Amino acid sequence: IRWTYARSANIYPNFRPTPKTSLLGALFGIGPLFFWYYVFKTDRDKKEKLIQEGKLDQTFNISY
Amino acid sequence: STFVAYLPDYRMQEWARREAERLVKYREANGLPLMESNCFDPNKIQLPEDED
Amino acid sequence: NVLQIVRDHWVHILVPVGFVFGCYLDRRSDEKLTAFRNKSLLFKRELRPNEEVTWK
Amino acid sequence: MLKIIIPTTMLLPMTWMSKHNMIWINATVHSLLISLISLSLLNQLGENSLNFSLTFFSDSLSAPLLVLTTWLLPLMLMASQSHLSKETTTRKKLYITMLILLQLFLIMTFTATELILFYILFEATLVPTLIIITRWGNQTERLNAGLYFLFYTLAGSLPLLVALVYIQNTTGSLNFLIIHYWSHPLSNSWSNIFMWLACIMAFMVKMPLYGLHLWLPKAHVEAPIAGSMVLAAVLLKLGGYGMMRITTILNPLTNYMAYPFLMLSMWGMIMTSSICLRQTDLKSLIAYSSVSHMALVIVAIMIQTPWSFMGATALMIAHGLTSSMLFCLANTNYERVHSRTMILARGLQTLLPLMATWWLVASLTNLALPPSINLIGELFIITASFSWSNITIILMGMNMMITALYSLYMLITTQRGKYTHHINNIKPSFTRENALMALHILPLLLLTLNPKMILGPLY
Amino acid sequence: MNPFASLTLTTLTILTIPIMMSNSNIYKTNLYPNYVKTTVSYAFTLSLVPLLMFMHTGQEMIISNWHWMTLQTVELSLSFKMDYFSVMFIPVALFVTWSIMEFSMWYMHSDPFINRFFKYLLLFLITMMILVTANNLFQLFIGWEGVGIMSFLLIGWWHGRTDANTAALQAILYNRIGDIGFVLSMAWFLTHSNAWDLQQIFMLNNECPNMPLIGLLLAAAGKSAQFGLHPWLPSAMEGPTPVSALLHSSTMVVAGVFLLIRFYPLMETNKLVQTMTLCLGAITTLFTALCAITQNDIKKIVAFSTSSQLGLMMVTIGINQPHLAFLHICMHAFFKAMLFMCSGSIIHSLNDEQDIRKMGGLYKAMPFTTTALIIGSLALTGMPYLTGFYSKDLIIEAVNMSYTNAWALLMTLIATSLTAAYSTRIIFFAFLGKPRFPPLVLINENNPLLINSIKRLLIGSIFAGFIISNNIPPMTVPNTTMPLYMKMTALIVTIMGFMLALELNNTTYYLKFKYPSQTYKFSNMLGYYPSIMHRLPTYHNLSMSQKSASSLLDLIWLETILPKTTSFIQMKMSIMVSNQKGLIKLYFLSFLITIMISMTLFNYHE
Amino acid sequence: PDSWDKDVYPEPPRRTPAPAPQTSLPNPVTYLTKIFDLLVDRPVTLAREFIEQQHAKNRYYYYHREFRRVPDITECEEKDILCMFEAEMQWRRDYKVDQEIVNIIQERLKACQQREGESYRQNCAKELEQFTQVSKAFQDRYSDLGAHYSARKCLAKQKQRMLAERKAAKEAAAA
Amino acid sequence: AFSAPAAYLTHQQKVLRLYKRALRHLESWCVHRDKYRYFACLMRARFDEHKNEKDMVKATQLLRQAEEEFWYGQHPQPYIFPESPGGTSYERYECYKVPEWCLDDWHPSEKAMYPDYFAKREQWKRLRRESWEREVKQLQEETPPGGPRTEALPPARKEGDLPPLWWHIVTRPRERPM
Ligand SMILES: CCCCCCCCCCCCCCCCC[C@@H](O)O[C@H](CO[C@H](O)CCCCCCCCCCCCCCC)COP(=O)(O)OCC[N+](C)(C)C
Ligand SMILES: CCCCCCCCCCCCCCCCC[C@@H](O)O[C@H](CO[C@H](O)CCCCCCCCCCCCCCC)COP(=O)(O)OCC[N+](C)(C)C
Ligand SMILES: CCCCCCCC/C=C/CCCCCCCC(=O)OC[C@H](COP(=O)(O)OCCN)OC(=O)CCCCCCC/C=C/CCCCCCCC
Ligand SMILES: CCCCCCCC/C=C\CCCCCCCC(=O)O[C@H](COC(=O)CCCCCCC/C=C/CCCCCCCC)COP(=O)(O)OCCN
Repeated sequence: IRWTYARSANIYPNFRPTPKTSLLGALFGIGPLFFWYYVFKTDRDKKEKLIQEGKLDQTFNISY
Repeated sequence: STFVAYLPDYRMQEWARREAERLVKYREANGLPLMESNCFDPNKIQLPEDED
Repeated sequence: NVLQIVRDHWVHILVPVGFVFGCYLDRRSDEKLTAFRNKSLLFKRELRPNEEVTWK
Repeated sequence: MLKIIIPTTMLLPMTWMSKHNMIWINATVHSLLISLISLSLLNQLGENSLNFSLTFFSDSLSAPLLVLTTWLLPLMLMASQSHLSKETTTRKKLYITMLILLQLFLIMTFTATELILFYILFEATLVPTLIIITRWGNQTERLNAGLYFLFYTLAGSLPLLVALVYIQNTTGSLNFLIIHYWSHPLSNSWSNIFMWLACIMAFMVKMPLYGLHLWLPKAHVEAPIAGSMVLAAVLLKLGGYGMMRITTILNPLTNYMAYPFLMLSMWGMIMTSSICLRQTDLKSLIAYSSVSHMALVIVAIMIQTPWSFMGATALMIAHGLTSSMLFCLANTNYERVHSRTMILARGLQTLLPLMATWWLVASLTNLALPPSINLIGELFIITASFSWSNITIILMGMNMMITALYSLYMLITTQRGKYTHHINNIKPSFTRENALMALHILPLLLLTLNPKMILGPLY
Repeated sequence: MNPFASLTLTTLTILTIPIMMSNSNIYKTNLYPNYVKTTVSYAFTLSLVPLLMFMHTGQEMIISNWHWMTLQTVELSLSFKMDYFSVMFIPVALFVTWSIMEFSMWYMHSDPFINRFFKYLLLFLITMMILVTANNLFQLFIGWEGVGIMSFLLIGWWHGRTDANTAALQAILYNRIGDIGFVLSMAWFLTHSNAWDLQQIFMLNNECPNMPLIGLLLAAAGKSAQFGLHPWLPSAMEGPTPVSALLHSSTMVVAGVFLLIRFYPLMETNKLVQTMTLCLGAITTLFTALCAITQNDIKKIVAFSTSSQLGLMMVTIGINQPHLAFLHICMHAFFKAMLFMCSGSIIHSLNDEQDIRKMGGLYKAMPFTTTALIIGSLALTGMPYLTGFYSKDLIIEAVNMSYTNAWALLMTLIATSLTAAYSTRIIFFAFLGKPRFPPLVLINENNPLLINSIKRLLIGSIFAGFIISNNIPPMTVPNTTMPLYMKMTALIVTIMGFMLALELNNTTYYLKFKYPSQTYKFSNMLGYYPSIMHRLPTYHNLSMSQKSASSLLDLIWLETILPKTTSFIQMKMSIMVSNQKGLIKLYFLSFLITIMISMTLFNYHE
Repeated sequence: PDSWDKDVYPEPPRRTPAPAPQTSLPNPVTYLTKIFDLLVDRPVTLAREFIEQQHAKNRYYYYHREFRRVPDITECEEKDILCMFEAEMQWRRDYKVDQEIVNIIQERLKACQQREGESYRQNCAKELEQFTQVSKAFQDRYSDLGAHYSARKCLAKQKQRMLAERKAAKEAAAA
Repeated sequence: AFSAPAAYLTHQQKVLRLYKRALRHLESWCVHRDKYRYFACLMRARFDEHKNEKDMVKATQLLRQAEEEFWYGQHPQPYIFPESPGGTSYERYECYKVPEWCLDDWHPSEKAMYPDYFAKREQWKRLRRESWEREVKQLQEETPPGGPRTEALPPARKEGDLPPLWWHIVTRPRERPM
């Protein structure tokens, strides 16, 4: 019971906003979101401006 | 489950298949294109007259 | 014999009766939306020699 | 739609005028009968929805959701009557009344023709759920859970109310047919951006979107078994249904307003699946799994393709059945040993073999084994996402792996190994529990034979 | 109507009948295993007929019997491809399963759930038939995941043993990684070729790009346990020996290779993926062979032999010899299943002992097992005019005479020597010398089930190569002209392996002791791949899953930002608003302030 | 058989050779074929004969539904909801029929690839070209509409394409 | 497995355990019986060389460097008995071990079969119920005030007493329970 309580309910009462806690939170929280936004936005911009050029090999691509 | 298995074809897929069969027969019996890139008649469209 | 068993099982008519009443009210609701009955360009038809309405 | 609705209402006085020892029998019988009658909404025209009247209509999107609701009610009654045995007659009737009112609100919400009525019923579902959680919840933590469930939901839904009345002032109607036929593009302006957000955030918090999901572990874990069943099977799907309806007035803005929600949903898919790997509570694990599945549904709705909408419908239905089954399975063991900790009872396959079979089948549908409809939905969504961008496969691929991992982890931890020596009160499985599991599972398997029924309007 | 379709479908249909009878009275009796065995033997003898039809006229067919669902422009149907691969692999798999079920009736006699075990074996066979005969990718995925789950359930048979549960989950994990690539291939093929069936995919892909082929390669690497995803096959030796004999040695393991063979028309149009397939295969065969020669558990040695032969199948797919690769799959099934059954008879006779260091002189004590294992070892090493010879000697000949990566060729030859060496180790250690097992001798191989099953696979391992090779049309332009040294390369390499392994084994009788070489420690601990890759990624993933995802984000920061901030702010504002002292002087003074403000910042503004 | 139209589902004249035995050995395939015939194909045929005898006694038919041609979305004015409704239903039915046309062409392509064996790359070129033409047309009409598609969006797509084509032809005429 | 452990191992116990481990790993290296027998006698001799050392410090350093040698020269894959904690049959039959209390949940129709077994089981249950209180009292008698110090349990000492805490030791399932 002590183990499960410490692993779930006792965690927030013992939290302090610290340089380490804040920096780790920002990193592991919003870093990946912006990484993936950059990746997907870049890929889709490439693909769209490639379609505008008439250059993508879209034959047979009826289903989407 | 039986009732759902024997539900009548209200989604009209058999009808659609027979309709496509009629259309394909008529269209390659006459040498016409199987499908036209225009869904609607271009004679019923009135584009804006000047483009520049 | 049937008096008290009716008095203790009469609740088994409520939901079937509600079902029947709901079917009736659905038909009455249909009876209010007949403004285009046999009037659509796709299904407008000539009545048979004896029929009165194309759907009820 | 009246034929389905009146009998459901009838269920109310039928249970209030029943003898003290016949409430469960009566409610179960007539709930099953109502479910059978509802089964007749699956006949769909094709080109358009069935419009019964000005107020109600049924769709191919709608028909599967209604059948699932009506089918879930008798299962909730079977699951409840065990832990409610000590309760007084009046309080048992009140509990059943809560469940009936919830079913009634849900049926109406799915079939309402216009948004204001949809909003009112979609919000009315909050009261019975809150009462169930806070009055019949086992733990002290239920009160906090109730507050979290209420406030997260209202903070999203009130801007939706403002947006809806504004939209009817500018357009003249909120009827869904008129809304669809007279649709016009949304310009790219700050006003339209905030209208988009106010139209979307309520359904986002209902799903829940990752980061706005904290209410769900609380509420789903602290609720009684029937509360958890209806919260996971049906109430999460209100967000998906509402989003699928509302995104018709939002084009072409969705093209770029969807980016942050897609990022959140994909990364949080990975996040909640990883969280399931280190969970000490067994209900907590099933809740987070639900979150991971609904993230997939959010992606499918945001990318706005026919294949993604089909996959979203199939996944909503399949998740509703599987998640309810998993909650019931966990509750049986909880009833035995009175603790939610996953490592407390081990090696249960040695003591309860048929329940171990139910566990295996539920775990296999949770990881989307072919050709179950869970995999049908997931595969359709993954294909649509691939078309949207080929890099989504990496995230989708990773999620599939982590899901298999935690599903089989739960199975192995609870069923395999050796039994805890000290616990000696694990009695044989009751017929009620086995029948409850079968009535969850048989419908899912049956659905594989006829996939189109749960596919939706796009099909 | 033509018989060919009816018989090919009945072959798979009758296999489901003992599963339907699972809830019946027969299951509760002791007659169920014999019943399942008899059903499988009847299925084999029935599948023999379509094979004759194909071998006579080359008959092939596809059957789209049931329409499942249609999504706008895509139609999904239950369809079966009954080409050369299906009609040749079905009787082989049924024959091996028949032998292994007759063997199981003896090996698993005291198991209290032998009926369930037989049911499980049958379930695997059905899903493998589904995998092999599938005509579209969805049905093939069904068979794929089905054999995956049956593997999971059969590896963790003894579910009270923790290592069995670990090995079962490991198989699932490695397979999932492979599945990722399978799903990638499916998605590409639908959004580009607008179909999932083989016919449309072949028509519309005359120049197949890299992405779908690399997906298929990832899937095959996962399913066939290649060097990235190899460790699950040796650890799957946790299952009962019949499971190892059928599922992990001769049937389920070749699915990845079979997937690459099903798509060879697309792979012959891409040299990059061919190079990748060849290189992956070459490293895998050499590495597995290297790990095998220092193992002391007999099942581990045979499992590493299986991994090495799968690598060889992948290299022969890489040199654009799909038909040749398929032939090896059929040839290797016979003698590798027989090798596993021989190891099982040994293990059962020696009181469930698997370490070869406690197996002494069995060459005389177990004469029939010895004969069978010697013949299987000679077939594995490519002895002339044997089943192994047609399949492996042709593969070495084709790898020698093609425009191929030089490192891959060298690794293939070294692995061909390694094969001879490990085979030598098993025979020398297990059958020669003096007894090293406990003194209560329970050795007894006089059971007709064991003898009959092993004799059946023995006749197979002796004659099937010749018969099959002479009864099929030639799909390969044969290598007729090569230098004599090149021709004898497989033989020269094999004899070298024989001699050197036998020398280094004879030197262990000497009364001299030295500590182990670092190369030995590398070979024995499997290159330290499971020591590192099973601890570092797992630790880091589980640690981040608790510390960052669960605690730092859910329990702390997502709590802090939205709900806790709201509570704190409203609590502060409530305390500020409601804590008035109740003095009218103070309230009235504020009223004056309010009145002044309104008549200035509101009354001056109109 | 005659049940389906052989013009929509064509197949070549089905040339098969005659058996030319070269050995005294008996062919086990033909003996197995006689056995199969007289054990399987005759009882099945008799059962079917009885079933169709019972079918002929009670013969009833169903009729394919025919739909008039109503005005399309181009000749509906902007806020007329009834014309818009009928035009949208007609457009949806046409979309369904076009999906089925593409399905028929794909069935032809698949049947050809299977039938032609090792010679499919040359012997199925007409089927491939036919599919290419149909696929191009279907793609122009419905691709990128998205879910929530409609006749108005299909019309807007067509008009955008027509504008681009007209402007391209006009600047080609100045060349 | 059966004996209560002690707070620590003596130097002598450590030395004997290292002797056994070295012998087993040497047997793993020396497969054949004669060669192992030779090198095991050489091992015993090298072990006896320092048998009668009186300086505890140097004996400890000998043990330490011997352990270092064993670790560098151990077999990476030593032989394990099949049912030992690393064996291939270690926990193979744990899925067949069912606790005896499950027999009380059997249906009366199941207990109709096997009447004699269940009569004798009722006798055993009577015995346990009538011994429990004496067991508890005896354990309270023989135990120091500051709680027990080791995991050792006393035997029975009176006429019809049973050794305290015997039920779950006597009623083990079996080691081949099916
Ligand atoms: C434990 C013992 C096990 C061993 C015993 C096993 C016994 C055999 C089991 C295997 C049986 C296999 C049967 C395979 C299916 C054959 C029939 C199948 O084809 O019917 C399907 C149809 O299945 C039904 O559609 C299933 C409908 C779903 C049932 C729902 C039940 C009621 C609802 C319950 C609550 C649901 C909650 C969720 C709602 C969304 C598809 O039919 P279809 O190919 O077209 O038919 C063509 C000809 N028709 C159309 C004229 C008939
Ligand atoms: C934890 C989970 C919470 C739920 C997630 C909610 C997600 C909400 C995020 C909304 C998505 C984007 C919002 C608006 C789209 C673009 C935003 C803006 O940055 O883009 C540029 C806008 O330029 C500048 O960036 C102006 C905006 C900068 C001021 C906003 C402050 C952002 C700081 C982040 C605060 C976090 C907000 C969420 C609170 C929790 C585009 O340049 P421009 O073409 O000129 O403007 C387009 C609009 N026009 C056409 C009318 C002119
Ligand atoms: C491509 C997408 C995926 C790529 C892989 C990303 C990293 C995957 C990390 C997985 C994290 C899972 C954490 C939880 C796992 C459960 C715990 C667990 O399994 O414990 C480890 C368990 C026990 O160890 P044993 O040695 O078997 O024990 C025997 C003695 N008792 O073993 C395992 O299952 C660990 C498996 C981890 C695999 C990670 C390494 C795989 C790397 C593959 C890269 C190469 C790909 C192949 C390329 C092929 C060519 C195209
Ligand atoms: C459980 C947590 C959920 C939180 C959800 C909060 C976000 C909800 C979405 C935004 C809420 C307010 C939107 C307003 C409702 C739409 C009405 C509308 O569209 O009218 C706009 C008006 O737009 C506005 O005025 C909106 C301005 C914002 C005022 C309130 C700010 C509250 C915070 C805004 C950012 C938060 C929204 C996203 C947060 C998501 C949750 C984390 C245009 O009308 P006109 O005035 O006539 O302009 C054209 C004619 N001149």
